[PDB]
Amino acid sequence: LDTFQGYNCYSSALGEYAKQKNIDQVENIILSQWSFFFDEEQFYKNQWYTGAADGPVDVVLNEDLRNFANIEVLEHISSESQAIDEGRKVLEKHGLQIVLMDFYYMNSFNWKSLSRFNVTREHDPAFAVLTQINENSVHIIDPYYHHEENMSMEDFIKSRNSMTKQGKISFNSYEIFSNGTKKSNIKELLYYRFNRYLQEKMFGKITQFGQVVKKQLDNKDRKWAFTGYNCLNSVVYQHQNLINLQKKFSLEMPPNLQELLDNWALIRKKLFEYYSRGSYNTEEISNLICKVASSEEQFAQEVLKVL
Repeated sequence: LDTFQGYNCYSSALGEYAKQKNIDQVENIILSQWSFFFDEEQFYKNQWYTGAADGPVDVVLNEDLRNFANIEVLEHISSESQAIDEGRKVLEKHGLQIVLMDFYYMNSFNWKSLSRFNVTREHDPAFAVLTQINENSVHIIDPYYHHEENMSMEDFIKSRNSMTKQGKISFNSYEIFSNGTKKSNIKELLYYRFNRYLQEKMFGKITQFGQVVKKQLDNKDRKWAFTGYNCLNSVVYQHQNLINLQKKFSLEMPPNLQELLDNWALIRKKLFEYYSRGSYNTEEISNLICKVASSEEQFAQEVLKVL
């Protein structure tokens, strides 16, 4: 499908809704995001430990939407008794509902496309856009993986009341609400993001990630490298989103943005090859990560000068 990518599952679903429903500011606020996080405690629990933002809900993006556009994302929790009824209300009014779903019941990405046939089923939370409720089935879009699927009403309910690695889903839905919006120019959005990036030393978290990778030289459990590969797609998307902004608004950018994207793509490739091919190149992957950290710090400083 040709769905709004965003930079993660949450921002994808928000931007897809906002695009289809013609809600102003949301898309540009998502596409202008510039962030990196690392959590060493999440690393050793093999939870989602790095990338653009923590999840499943991107609280920093919710703060940005509130601060820049006065847009609130309201969390609706429901019971099995009311969840579908409320769904039918939301569909017959707005046409779409953003739902939290157990990805275990969603076949969004084909791992066989990357020659990975041992497709481990995991109870992870993800965001879908509900488009149709029938008697014995529903239709949902996964805008992050550009996938649609039809799901039995039984499986849809299971996916929305499921215990996951990140806690129990309770028919959670997300409403994009605004009682008095505001307009932000794309330069203002980027200026704030890149100032915040440097002030919070988010480049420093790339260094920390690289240091922890270095120390996995004796770790027989390579699951961290698979988790990392998936986590870092969010950073690649942010890089591509900024290139797409540069084109659209004819912005002044430092000249090595494509080079930075290519570096992140190479890091992802080496992490996936390490996970699956059983190489002993944790030092190589560590050095690429620590190098891109320095380059991202310089890039962020240069953006503020030329923007």
